[PDB]
Amino acid sequence: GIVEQCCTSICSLYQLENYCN
Amino acid sequence: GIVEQCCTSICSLYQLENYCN
Amino acid sequence: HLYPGEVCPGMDIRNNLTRLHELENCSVIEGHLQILLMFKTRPEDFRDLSFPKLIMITDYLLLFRVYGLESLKDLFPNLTVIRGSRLFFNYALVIFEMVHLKELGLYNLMNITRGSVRIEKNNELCYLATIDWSRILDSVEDNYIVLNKDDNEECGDICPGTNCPATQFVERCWTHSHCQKVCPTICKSHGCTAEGLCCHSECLGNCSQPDDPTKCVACRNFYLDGRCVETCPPPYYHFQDWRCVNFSFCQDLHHKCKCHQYVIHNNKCIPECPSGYTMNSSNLLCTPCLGPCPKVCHLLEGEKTIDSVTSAQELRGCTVINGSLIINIRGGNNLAAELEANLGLIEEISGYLKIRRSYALVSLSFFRKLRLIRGETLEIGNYSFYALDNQNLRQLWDWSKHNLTITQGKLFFHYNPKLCLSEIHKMEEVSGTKGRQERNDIALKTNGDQASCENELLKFSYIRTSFDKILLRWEPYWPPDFRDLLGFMLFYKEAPYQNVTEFDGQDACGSNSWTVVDIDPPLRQNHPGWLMRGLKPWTQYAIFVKTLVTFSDERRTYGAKSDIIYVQTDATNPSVPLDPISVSNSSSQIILKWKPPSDPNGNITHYLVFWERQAEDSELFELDYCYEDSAGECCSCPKTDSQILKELEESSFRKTFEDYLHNVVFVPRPHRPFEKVVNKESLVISGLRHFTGYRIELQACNQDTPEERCSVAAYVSARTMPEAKADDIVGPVTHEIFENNVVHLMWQEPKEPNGLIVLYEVSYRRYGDEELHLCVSRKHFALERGCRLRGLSPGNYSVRIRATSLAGNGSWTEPTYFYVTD
Amino acid sequence: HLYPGEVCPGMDIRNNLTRLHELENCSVIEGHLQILLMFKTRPEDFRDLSFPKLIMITDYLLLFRVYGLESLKDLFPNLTVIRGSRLFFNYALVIFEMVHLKELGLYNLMNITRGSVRIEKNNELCYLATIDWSRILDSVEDNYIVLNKDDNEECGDICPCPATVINGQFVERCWTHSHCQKVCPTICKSHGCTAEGLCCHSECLGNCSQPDDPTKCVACRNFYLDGRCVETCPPPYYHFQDWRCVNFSFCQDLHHKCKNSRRQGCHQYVIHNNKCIPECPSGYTMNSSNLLCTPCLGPCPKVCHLLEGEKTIDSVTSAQELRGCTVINGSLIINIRGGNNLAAELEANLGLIEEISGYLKIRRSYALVSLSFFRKLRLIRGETLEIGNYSFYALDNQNLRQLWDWSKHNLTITQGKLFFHYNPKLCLSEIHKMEEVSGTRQERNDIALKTNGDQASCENELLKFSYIRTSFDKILLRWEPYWPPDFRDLLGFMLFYKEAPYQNVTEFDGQDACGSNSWTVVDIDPPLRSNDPKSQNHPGWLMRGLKPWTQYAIFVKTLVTFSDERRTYGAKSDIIYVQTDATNPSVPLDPISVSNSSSQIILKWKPPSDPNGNITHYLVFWERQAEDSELFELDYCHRPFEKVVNKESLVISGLRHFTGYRIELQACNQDERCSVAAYVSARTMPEAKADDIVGPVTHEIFENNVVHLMWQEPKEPNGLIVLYEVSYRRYGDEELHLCVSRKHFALERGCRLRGLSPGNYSVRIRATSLAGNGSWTEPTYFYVTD
Amino acid sequence: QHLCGSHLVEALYLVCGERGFFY
Amino acid sequence: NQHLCGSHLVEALYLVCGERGFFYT
Repeated sequence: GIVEQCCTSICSLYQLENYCN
Repeated sequence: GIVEQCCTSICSLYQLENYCN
Repeated sequence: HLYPGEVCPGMDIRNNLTRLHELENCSVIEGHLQILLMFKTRPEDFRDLSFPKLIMITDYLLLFRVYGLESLKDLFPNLTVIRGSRLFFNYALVIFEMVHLKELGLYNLMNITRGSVRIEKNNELCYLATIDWSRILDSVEDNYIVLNKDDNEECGDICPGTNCPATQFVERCWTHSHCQKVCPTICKSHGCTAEGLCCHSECLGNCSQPDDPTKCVACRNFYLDGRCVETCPPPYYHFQDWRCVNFSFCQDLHHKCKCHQYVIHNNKCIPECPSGYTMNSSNLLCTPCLGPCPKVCHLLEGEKTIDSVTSAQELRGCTVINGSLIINIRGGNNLAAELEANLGLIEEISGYLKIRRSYALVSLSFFRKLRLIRGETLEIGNYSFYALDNQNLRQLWDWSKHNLTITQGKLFFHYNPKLCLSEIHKMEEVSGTKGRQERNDIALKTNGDQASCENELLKFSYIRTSFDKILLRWEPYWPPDFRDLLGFMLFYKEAPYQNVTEFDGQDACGSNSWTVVDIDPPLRQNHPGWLMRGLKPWTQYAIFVKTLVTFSDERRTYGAKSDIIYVQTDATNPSVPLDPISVSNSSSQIILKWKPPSDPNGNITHYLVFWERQAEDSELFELDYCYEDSAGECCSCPKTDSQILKELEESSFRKTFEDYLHNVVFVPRPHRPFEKVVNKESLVISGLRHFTGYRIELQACNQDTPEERCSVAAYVSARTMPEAKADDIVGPVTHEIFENNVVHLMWQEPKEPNGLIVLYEVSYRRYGDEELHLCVSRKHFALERGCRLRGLSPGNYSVRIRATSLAGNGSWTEPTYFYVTD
Repeated sequence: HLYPGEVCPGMDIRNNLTRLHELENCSVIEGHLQILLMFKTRPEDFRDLSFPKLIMITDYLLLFRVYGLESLKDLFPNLTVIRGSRLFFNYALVIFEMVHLKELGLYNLMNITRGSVRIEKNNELCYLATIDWSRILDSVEDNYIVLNKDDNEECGDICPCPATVINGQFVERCWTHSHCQKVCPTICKSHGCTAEGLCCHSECLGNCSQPDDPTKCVACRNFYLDGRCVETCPPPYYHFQDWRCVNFSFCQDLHHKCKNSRRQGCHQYVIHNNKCIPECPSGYTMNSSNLLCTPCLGPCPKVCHLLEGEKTIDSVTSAQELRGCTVINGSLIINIRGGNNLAAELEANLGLIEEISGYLKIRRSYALVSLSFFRKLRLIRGETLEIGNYSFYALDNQNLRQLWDWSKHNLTITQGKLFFHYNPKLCLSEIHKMEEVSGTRQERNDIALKTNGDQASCENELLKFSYIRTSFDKILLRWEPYWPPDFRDLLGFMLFYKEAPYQNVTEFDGQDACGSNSWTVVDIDPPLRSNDPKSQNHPGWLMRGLKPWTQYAIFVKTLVTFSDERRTYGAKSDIIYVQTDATNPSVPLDPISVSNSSSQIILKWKPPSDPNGNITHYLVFWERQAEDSELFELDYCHRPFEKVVNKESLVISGLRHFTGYRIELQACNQDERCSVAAYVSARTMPEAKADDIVGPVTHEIFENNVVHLMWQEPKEPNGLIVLYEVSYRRYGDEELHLCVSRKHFALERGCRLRGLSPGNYSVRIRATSLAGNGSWTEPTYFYVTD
Repeated sequence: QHLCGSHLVEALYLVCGERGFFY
Repeated sequence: NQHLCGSHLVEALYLVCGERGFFYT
């Protein structure tokens, strides 16, 4: 749930890098 | 033209900036 | 009589049949006494008995919904003098909403010094028109006996005699077994026994022996050792304006009940202390006090009720509360202001505090001095605080001015939908109830829901006022989420007042005085703003913005609320003088009158006006004849709330969709005459000519120092009155008589022009002959120097002459005789 | 033919798009298909694409973040129907954030079996008003075209076709510019039709190639078999998703493939209903020695474990996976955003289950008005409970106001409390019934009864007017009382009356609305006693101030305080339509009177202020008048009436010139209740040819020079002849005049001259009528003798 | 009341007075 | 800047990944 973690708090790059592999 | 939306209706500020330079 | 019983403190009678035999051993009542809300007791439960064991009460009386009472002699068959020092409703007697009662018990009560009588809101009560209010107290033009069912004398009343003294209504009475004491009206409040005269003469209410001052239960002048002297001599001091008592006695009076206490002040041994004086118990005298001081206040029996909007219980200055409090104010639709009307001068509540039906206020700023709670007296259910019906409350108190602490008490936070739980936890930590392990009844399934406490203000980034419009832009604002934004809500209305409210003028669909405009969210930038679409020039307006955003199921608000600004439109060219009229007043002078313009556009400096003379063409001379919340309806009412509900559901619908997708898609790692009229509606000119037309320009001006700005011009053409006599024939009428029937006539042009001259009427006649008229045209006269008679008849003819113009009409000049011969 | 291409399973594209090459071989895409997040394209990769394959689809289609797509023919030009078996968030297709679509390329889409249509964030699109969605959709649930600009006719929708009108549009129909919208009979859209419009065989769907032939259709409506869209498939070729025939070989093979794990998330293919399917419905046991579905031996509860013991439903995509189960192993949550009346499609999806191993929570109900979908729930075991130890939760219930029946359907909560909060549409009746049945009983457990039953009626009793009496300004009413077991709780009544032109009135009970739907309410006082059995207790009220000849809807509710009885909510009365009596049909307004000629007067008027009832005639009184025409001194030297039936004008004839008029106007609604007379006056112009001097003038010449004239006044004077302009004159000077007054004319029958000098005199006279005018009579000569 | 002619031009110059406008 | 969600989340992720194909298995 990327929208449940990045639309609740500003996601960092690790949390964005996560859904690329 | 513009008479359709402003002289015959309600023109707000955002749809008023499409006739500027 | 003679006060044969013991002095007791205040008391009350409520819900039982065992408490109806208490006052039978008390003769002086010091404190409050009330009978209210008896629903557990039934009609036949009550008993009837008469006892002469009560002569005085020192506080207000209140009857309220007493079911099953058949007489008022059961508990007050001897009460003669009633007065109080602590007020409730500001009245001394308060019969509010009593029913199932058909007769009173106060045929001895005729002394009323403090407080008035309030007979209102009484259903199924008889004997309210068999009482002489001029006898019990002062006349009825000072007592509100209205809003009842005895204003039309309902019910039949039998008074013995129809013993009863000389006087629905037949005679005066209070009970079927006892008659009212009646005497002349001039007594007023002096009371009387049944003698048809005031008891002694200047007693008050009643006296034991008529014609003796010694026995006056109360008189009109302070009673001292057997007299009713005007004032008390030292060392005695006044006492409720009915007694003289000295210091040692002023002390021993209150010391005997050890209730109410009395203290010497102003030569007044009454139960009061001036503003801000606490007691010292060595004598129970009034002693100075600084800071917050509750001074005198009655709180006996560990509790006090508040069932009025004004009373002398919380306005005395009693800040510290040592008792309990319960609010049951009847009527109205806002307990916010009802509560405020009683505790407006008290900023520190050391007692049982609660609030209901919160409305018109979103934050408490009237309890900014409360910093401690004693809790010595036990509260109902050991709870010192309750919360309920708080649906307009948005904020609690600050923690650097309040500093509250609780040493006894419990918290109950129920039904607080608008308040956010942060303030609730703040209550829990500052008050420190949870810090003492005391049991608290908390209900958060009903709290912290549909709440909002985020009030962030926004500012107008740019403003540009004009004389008929106002442009406004405000800084771009984004809530924690960019998607969560449904536009802005600019709210405005005209307001020259420096004090206006936003609640009246909206929240309805039939009227709207507070016009509302919406604005598209800003570019993701661009400053979101608003531009007026025409307004009255020279007017002041109130404007403010509130951000509208999508709300979640959790009902959390990230809104923003800009403040109100006072922007005043500018002036414009004046309007024309209403109703301009130019009418002649003489033949040489015409006048002009008008009314101020329709739109003044601020202060007026002068009126621009011009005038010129109009002449007459010469051709005229050469021609001959020979729901709603505000006044009116709206033009901007808002959309229906169901529409909002649905658009909101669709918004959140697309949102849920977007999130569902984001989830399933991603997976982590494995010149002309002129005049100036300065502020006047009149105009006068002179030096004009009889029957002459004049045209006059007219305008209105409001500023002339840096420019000439004035209303558009107007014109009126009027002509001064005509001079009718100015057309009489003048000039020597010379006759040239011949013997051949030829007479050369010579009359001169009328004195004044009088405008166009149509012709000259020559009436040459004879007496015994037909009359011969001649129309002398312009050409004829101008060429003949009058006229000539071609052919005539013999005899002395006569010719009356009258020139014809149209300025009114002339008169026939003297008939000029010419003897024609042939 | 029908299916020339290969079959391709569903696929997703979040990588380069060369993958679409597969659409040149396989004419179908089994299951879903998604193209999304294509951030590396420009318009050089979408101007070289065209696929001759893709004729059928079964699930939703995803279009998202596509760069350089200018038409919808760059992916598939020949698609004709989507089975819509599964719906992606209730939408059979979604176009989200399209930055390059300017027109529509596809031209063969004739039918969507299932789903809704959502269009959004396409502000440069064209051709969206010539697609005739009605003829294209037979599963119309909700059309969603928002966040666009083509709604404003960015292009005008003009294109070079039938050009019919079924949408209230007139722009010529076309898919792109030339390709035309296919129009066929409404009975030939569930049976298919060709590209020309020829109807097709009953065994086909959408488009066809040849009319009335299954052999050359496009979409086999029933099934596809050996090249022909046959009605049904012989059992050996089991039915397959009702679109084809499948041999046992395929089924058994898939069964064996799953039976050995070399497949993930697979289900061994068995045959139920003579239809191969990966699993048997609830009530059937798996036959792994026959590869079939068999009746259950003994009881067969299907405890299908949900995802971590919880399953939220907010789309049909989540409700269509609860088949073949009997116990919900886990908790459930329901929420509905938008839409209305969707429960109809949830009863079957929820009527298989009979047990729930978790909680059940409901928020933002927006499509459920009553609970009828479950009729089998009888035991909530609650293996997974709510936070707070609850077995049920309700929140923000606006559309829901009812539950199931409780005399045929029962339930017993074994554990967990009953959370009933912020539900003002839910009658307390059901709340108490289930609180007693389910138990842990009476009184709210944690239930906010204060917020239940607030915006919807919950009254279980009614009232009925015992007496009625109408007037034209009053309406006396009396209805039957309603009493709670407590007699001090009666808070009086609430009389709700509104105006009704025609019956379009329904009872209001707390609905969300504001404006002109509010009823005129008046309070009926509450009893001031505990009730008296010595007389009646019937409530009543005398309305007064009613408008004459008007009908009003009237009913009355009861205000009661909750009592020990659990059915005490008040009582509602029925809407009576009471018309008021008529009065005179209003005083007549605006009397108008104007002459059309000298003999024709015209009278017209505007309709009366308020004709109560119906006008059957306009009674009009009339009379003649006379203009003032008399004066002597001046220096010179019952009455007729008429009626008109529904008319606003009345012509009168037979009136002469120079005559006044008196007019009275009344309006009668009956043949008398008639309005009061109106007062207006008018006159008719005079005649200028009736006042000319008539007859001769005698020049009586004697030797005494006395010409005694003789003349007479006109044949019909107007006003009065105030004078006589006898203008004779001795030649040699201007015209001479003489003031022949009334008395002189009457006495001398004209005028008598005296002392006339010799000479020929010419005399011409004009009648000096006060009204009208005469003419200069013959200027005859007479030579007064010397 | 609508914004055309004088109304329109004034509103235009207000919202856009620092970079021009066109009718 | 606001919360990374909706289209903003995708634009912020494309700055990180989306040039070697989006991860899906």
